[PDB]
Amino acid sequence: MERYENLFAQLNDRREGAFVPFVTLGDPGIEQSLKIIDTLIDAGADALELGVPFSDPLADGPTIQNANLRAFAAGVTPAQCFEMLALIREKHPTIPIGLLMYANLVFNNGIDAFYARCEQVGVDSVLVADVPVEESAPFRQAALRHNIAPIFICPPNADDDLLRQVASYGRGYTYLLSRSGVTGAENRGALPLHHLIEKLKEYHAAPALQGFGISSPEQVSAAVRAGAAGAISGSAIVKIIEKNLASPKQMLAELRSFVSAMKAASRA
Amino acid sequence: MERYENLFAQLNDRREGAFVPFVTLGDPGIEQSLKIIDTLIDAGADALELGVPFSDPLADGPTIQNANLRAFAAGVTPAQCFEMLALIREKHPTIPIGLLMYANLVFNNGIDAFYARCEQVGVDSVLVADVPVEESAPFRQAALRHNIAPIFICPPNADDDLLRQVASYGRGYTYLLSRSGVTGAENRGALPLHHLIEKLKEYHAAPALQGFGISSPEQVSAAVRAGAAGAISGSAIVKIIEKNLASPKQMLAELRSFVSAMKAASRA
Amino acid sequence: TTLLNPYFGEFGGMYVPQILMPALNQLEEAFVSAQKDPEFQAQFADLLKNYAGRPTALTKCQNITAGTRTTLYLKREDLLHGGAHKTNQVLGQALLAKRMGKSEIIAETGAGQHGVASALASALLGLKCRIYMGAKDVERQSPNVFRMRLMGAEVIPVHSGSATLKDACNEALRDWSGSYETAHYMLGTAAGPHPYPTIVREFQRMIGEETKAQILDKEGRLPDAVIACVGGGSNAIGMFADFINDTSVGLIGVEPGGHGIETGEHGAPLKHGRVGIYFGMKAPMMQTADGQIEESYSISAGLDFPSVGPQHAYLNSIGRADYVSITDDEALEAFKTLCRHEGIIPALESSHALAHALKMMREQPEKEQLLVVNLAGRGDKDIFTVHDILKARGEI
Amino acid sequence: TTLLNPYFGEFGGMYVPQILMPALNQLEEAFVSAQKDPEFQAQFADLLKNYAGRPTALTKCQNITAGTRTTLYLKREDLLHGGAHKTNQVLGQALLAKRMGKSEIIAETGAGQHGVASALASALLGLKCRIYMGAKDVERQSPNVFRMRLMGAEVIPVHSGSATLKDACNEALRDWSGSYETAHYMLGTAAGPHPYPTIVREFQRMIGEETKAQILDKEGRLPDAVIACVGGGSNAIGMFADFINDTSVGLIGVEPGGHGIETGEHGAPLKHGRVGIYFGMKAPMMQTADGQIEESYSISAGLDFPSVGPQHAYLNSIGRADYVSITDDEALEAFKTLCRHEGIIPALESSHALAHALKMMREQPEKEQLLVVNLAGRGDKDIFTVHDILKARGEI
Ligand SMILES: Cc1ncc(COP(=O)(O)O)c(/C=N/[C@@H](CO)C(=O)O)c1O
Ligand SMILES: Cc1ncc(COP(=O)(O)O)c(/C=N/[C@@H](CO)C(=O)O)c1O
Ligand SMILES: O=P(O)(O)OCCNS(=O)(=O)c1ccc(OC(F)(F)F)cc1
Ligand SMILES: O=P(O)(O)OCCNS(=O)(=O)c1ccc(OC(F)(F)F)cc1
Ligand SMILES: [Cl-]
Ligand SMILES: [Cl-]
Ligand SMILES: [Cs+]
Ligand SMILES: [Cs+]
Ligand SMILES: [Cs+]
Ligand SMILES: [Cs+]
Ligand code: NA
Ligand code: NA
Repeated sequence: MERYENLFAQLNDRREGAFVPFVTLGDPGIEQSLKIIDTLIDAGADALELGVPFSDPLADGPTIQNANLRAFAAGVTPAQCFEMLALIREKHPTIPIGLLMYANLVFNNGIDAFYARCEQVGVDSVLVADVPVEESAPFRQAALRHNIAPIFICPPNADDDLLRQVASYGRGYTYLLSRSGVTGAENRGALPLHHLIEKLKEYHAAPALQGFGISSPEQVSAAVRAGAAGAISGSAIVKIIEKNLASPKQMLAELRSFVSAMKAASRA
Repeated sequence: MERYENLFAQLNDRREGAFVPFVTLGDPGIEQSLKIIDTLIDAGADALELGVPFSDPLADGPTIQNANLRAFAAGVTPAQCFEMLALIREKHPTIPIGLLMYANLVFNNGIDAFYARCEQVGVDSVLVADVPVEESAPFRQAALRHNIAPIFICPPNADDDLLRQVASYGRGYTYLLSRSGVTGAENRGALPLHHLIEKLKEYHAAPALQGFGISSPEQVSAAVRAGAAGAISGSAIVKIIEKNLASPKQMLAELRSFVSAMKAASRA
Repeated sequence: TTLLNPYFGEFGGMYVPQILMPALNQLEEAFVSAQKDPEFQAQFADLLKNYAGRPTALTKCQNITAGTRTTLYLKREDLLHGGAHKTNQVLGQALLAKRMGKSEIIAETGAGQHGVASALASALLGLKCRIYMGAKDVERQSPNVFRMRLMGAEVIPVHSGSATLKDACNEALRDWSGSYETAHYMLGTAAGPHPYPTIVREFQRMIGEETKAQILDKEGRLPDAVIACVGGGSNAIGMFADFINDTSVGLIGVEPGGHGIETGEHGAPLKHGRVGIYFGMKAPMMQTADGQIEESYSISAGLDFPSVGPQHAYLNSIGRADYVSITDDEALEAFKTLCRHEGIIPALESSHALAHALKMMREQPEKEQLLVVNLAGRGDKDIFTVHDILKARGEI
Repeated sequence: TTLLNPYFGEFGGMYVPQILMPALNQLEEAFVSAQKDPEFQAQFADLLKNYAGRPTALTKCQNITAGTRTTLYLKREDLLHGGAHKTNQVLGQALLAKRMGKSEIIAETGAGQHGVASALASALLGLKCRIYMGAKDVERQSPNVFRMRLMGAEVIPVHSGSATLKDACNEALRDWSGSYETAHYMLGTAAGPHPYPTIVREFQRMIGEETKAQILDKEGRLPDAVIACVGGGSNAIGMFADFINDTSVGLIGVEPGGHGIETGEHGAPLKHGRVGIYFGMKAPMMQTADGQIEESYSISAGLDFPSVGPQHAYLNSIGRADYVSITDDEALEAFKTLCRHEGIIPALESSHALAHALKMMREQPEKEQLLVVNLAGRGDKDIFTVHDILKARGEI
């Protein structure tokens, strides 16, 4: 399919950036997670990034570590996540759905089989957090054979060769990392990225979404002003889940308020 | 004085061996110890061997280890022992009194001073358990300056030179060790000593008393039959004290019975 | 792009977040440079000799082989400063940190031996040291934690995941991903992303180099086999490396069999796990059916790494080295045997290697064979565990 | 009659029951013979190198002396098999036992280090080993007791007297007095009746011999002073012996000052006791006014021998060696300092020697002095004691 291409084209003619929340599938349970995700969409999410719970999420800070732990406490397995994904797509035809994976879950029952299942359930992209471009070949090949966009990381420490590689190999969007370190709302990027954004455009890369440490409307607006196609926010969303485990009602209200505010900020 | 010389001469004209008990001074207390010692004499002891409580009695088995410990539990000090010795002599004019010492108690306030105090209270001999003939010179010299008999050990492992040295240097009696090891009634000597007894006589040694593991009348008789002047018994006596700590009456009765039997056995 | 092949056949690679690739590239280039630098080598040799105490003895164990045709020598890494072989490579990695201008050290540890080794090298060389350790391991290894703290290291309990070594491994990488400009990650075994399997082997290779020299001097020929326990693979590859091209020499690696392979309660992924991708490498793993990483189980705390170095997986695949397992009970018996018959208390980890040597001997007692066991650590640390086991059995 | 003078000036001698004199004579004659026997020497050298791991490192400690004109080296007896210097002389005494046809070993121990060393040498060399240990020490040293038992030694608690080391010393002599035809008494320090002070010195002298060779190689001159703790005197005399005739070289012995000399709660008889006669020798003792033997007190378990070797008393009297004391708190500070600044955990016993060296440095930091401290044991055994102290102080 062409879900990201269609979204970015439409956003271009709304003069809007994309606002893209991340959550862990099955946090804090399967049913509540499904409601969470529908709330994100209804409140204005343009696309989703969805984590499959993994034992060893070594690119994640404590907020998302704890989300993985809560999903495990609920007995959430990869197979259940794929059932959830099929249902999310069955409800929502056009929203791009990207997965955040770690390599072992992709490799476990065969790389090709993994991407084939993604295609079956209607996933649009896969980002494998612990596979650098250097190791990406079998992952990106399987992705494309199955109509899945391989999402590459453009780190702030990127040289020209890396920019050219990610521009050439990527599809869907290019992940523009805000900073070094791991996921988390408690650390905000302090590096201007407009130069990387410009070079990616020169090289005809997939549109850039800034991610890591995005927790506030001003950062969404900043990403758009710098030339990015939009922004991803994970820990800030997950913190609302964590804060409200004992009130699913208040949790959904606060998620809706947050996502609505962040999406409003994507207006150019 | 000549207390041993006089005793041995008298015993020779009674055709008797000497029976010589050992106890620790102040075990199990000063007053009970004085009564114990008077009981030994009244029951037939020919001479006494008396231990001053020492922290580290490294030639003694557990029975006499425990006697030292009981005297310490009663607060008995060397000074108190010397008071007891003066009183024992003040009661009994002719019985030979030998001390069993360890070197540190003799050296502590000066070797000469030690033997001078022995002379003052009326002690007749001193045996220092951890001083071999090789080291004996200052001890035996002080002894003789103060009219105290130095008691030498003739071990069953004795060569001719040792026999000659102990014969020459000793006075009072020669201590004929039954066996290797340490004091104790639970181990009986199994070595015939008549050859050592004969050689000591040839060399004009002080009369021999057999000691270590003597606990029975037959052993007293055996010592006399082998040519010894008599026998010393320590652990067997001390065991009666240990056995009867909770009945001073029964303790004295059993000591009297034991000493009487052992002394009777010294008849040739 | 790298200077050296990041794989041993199909195993290994550099599976880290993109952000860390410059750090791995820098480390590789600093290592390749250091290996050509006589000043670096002299400094490393100086530390190994005068501080760690190399060379280590090669002890002939006559009592335990009496009445068989086995001759058994123990390579005495137990006598190294720190009491295990971990000291060798931390000294080299600390010098590499200095070479790169890094002033801080991050390390992971399970049983605490690597943590202690990192701490002592950091104290000596003036580097600020922080050590991650699963909270369950912190609780069970209070003596080692206190040794690390006496040496001025910060020990940070990790409560995420299973609160054990794999979780500590993750935390070390999380920290490094945001601190690599100033800190060096002092990985503690011959595993993880390239170039660590290579670096750790080269900085442990003096074990086998000395063993070769010593056995030639004493016996006039090479060993029939060298035998080492395999947790992550550092002591074993250090023993094996110098003999790889001596193809007459058997290389035997011993993984923990735990309660028995058939129980699933073991730590033997090379032979009884499944290849996965984790901790920066493609290698055999302990893992669930759906690809979640699992713990390794052993009586010996230090054989807890839930994977295995990629060079071992490679040497196995080509049949250059052979890998076996030894159960808790076998290891405990070897421990008691060495104590009573040689007066050496071995680490329970290396007791696994000794157990396999004793098996080789006992199974075929008329076979003439010259064996070396790597005694990678001393076992004073283990006497409480052993006491508790023997008491529970009514042996004492 | 003896071959050698049993006294060092006025100190020493052979104050044992007559029954034991043949045993001491036999031992003296076997030693004098062994010292002329190249086969004996080769066997001893073989054990020291290949089993115990000699030679030990001489480590330069640059961090702890930075900013002063002191250069400090540590002689690393902590790296010896067993973790203390006690291993050296037990190997020699075990060979002497075999030379005399003795098949059993008796030993005394206080802290348990000598007991462990006796046990390991006996296991290696096939001798049946029985170890006496005061019951209070057995209770306080359960790790060492268990190590001895794992090595097949019988450990016999002694309940007589004060149930501590002097009582164990007595029990060992009581046993020997009735077993000398078949058993050898493996005395654990440079004290007791001749010929033990002589034998123990000669079988520990490789410490100072190596130190001399190593310091000449590294610094091109002899040390200004060598510094060792003094419990009974074995590690110190082993360090000192080879330098006695090098009269430019200071010999400094450090006794435990405990809670302070003035409190009476110490273990410093050479300088603050009174000469007595006990344990086969005339030497300075801890003792009551009326001549009962007293205990030595220190934070360090192994400085509990309540007397001192007669050669030390002699070297002091003639002014060849100097003896000082260090309190518990001084020793504890030195312990923490070495951990943090050099990555070496020292035994609390040898922490006394290090403390005096640090004092020599700190008191006169512009004095140019080349010092060697004998690090006679490692301190892993002590971390519980130190933990408990630091916790009680609210330091942790
Ligand atoms: C005494 C000892 N022997 C062997 C091994 C096994 O390690 P390799 O396979 O040689 O790398 C270890 C490991 N210890 C690690 C993991 O817990 C650690 O301390 O952090 C060990 O402590
Ligand atoms: C680690 C250590 N350092 C020094 C000494 C001090 O002994 P020297 O003076 O060198 O003979 C000892 C002593 N230990 C004896 C007594 O408890 C024992 O173990 O039985 C020790 O264990
Ligand atoms: O808002 P934050 O700080 O929680 O960041 C959002 C993170 N969610 S995600 O799926 O985009 C994401 C993207 C990349 C990650 O690692 C990698 F860069 F190494 F690949 C991890 C998570
Ligand atoms: O009857 P036992 O077995 O208790 O022996 C009696 C012991 N009492 S003693 O004073 O004669 C005595 C005599 C000698 C001793 O030691 C020495 F030989 F080394 F000198 C110890 C005690
Ligand atoms: Cl490949
Ligand atoms: Cl003299
Ligand atoms: Cs593209
Ligand atoms: Cs005479
Ligand atoms: Cs053999
Ligand atoms: Cs200096
Ligand atoms: Na393994
Ligand atoms: Na002393």
